[PDB]
Amino acid sequence: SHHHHHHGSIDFSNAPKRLNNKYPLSDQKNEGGWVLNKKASDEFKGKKLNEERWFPNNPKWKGRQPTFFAKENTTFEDGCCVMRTYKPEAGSLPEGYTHTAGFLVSKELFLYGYFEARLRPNDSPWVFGFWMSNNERNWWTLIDICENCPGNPANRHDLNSNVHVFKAPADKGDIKKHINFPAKYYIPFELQKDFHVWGLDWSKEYIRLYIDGVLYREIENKYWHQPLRINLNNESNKWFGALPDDNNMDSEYLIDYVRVWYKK
Ligand SMILES: [Ca+2]
Ligand SMILES: [Cl-]
Repeated sequence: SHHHHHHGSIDFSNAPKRLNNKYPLSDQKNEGGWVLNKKASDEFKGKKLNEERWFPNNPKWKGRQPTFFAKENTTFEDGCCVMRTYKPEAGSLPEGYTHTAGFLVSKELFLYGYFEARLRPNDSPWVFGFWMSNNERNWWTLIDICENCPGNPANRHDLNSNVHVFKAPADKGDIKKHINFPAKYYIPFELQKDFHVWGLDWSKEYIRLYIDGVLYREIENKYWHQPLRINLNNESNKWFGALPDDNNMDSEYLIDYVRVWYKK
């Protein structure tokens, strides 16, 4: 029912005001005792990718057909990482692929902390994503902080969330079949119009998901105790109606920053 079901609406009347760029938007006074991770955080200034911090594509996933991840689709302009979608000449991509999109993967691994990103969605039928994942030694889990396609006009007022356990050994959940727990919420604004701030407070006890500083989901952390990498990308997905449109593929997915904090 997650295609139709808005569990609730998200109220922004009491959303926190921006006071500083040093702590999470949901905790601007730092009641949680955060320290900024200066290795992993990226304000995306300048003109070139920091390839010491990020892989320029996804070395382990070519992409969901028909969209193929490519390095050239990611540039850096006006203090933002900019991801675009292209359609190369016919026959240029491997079989089944027709368009290209950007993808960045963190070289650092993380387990627990605060993770925040300021994103301006692309107004095109490509899912835009800020998420975390690891598939390692028969343990494969994923936290889908942001996986949305407001570029499909039918999804403009949706805010999705999901967490996945693709596989887990006997002592870490004993999961042999993929399981996930999606939930959608209603937001009063069209998502693709402006920048918005996605936040994740990830602890051994809970996964807490925030939008523009407002808590909108709490999950009991029963399975997500595996170190994960940060992923930023565009991709195709028929479930969101996110299939290429040659007459609407000129938009830009903008990432202003990615910030990471640790405790103590
Ligand atoms: Ca920036
Ligand atoms: Cl902001």
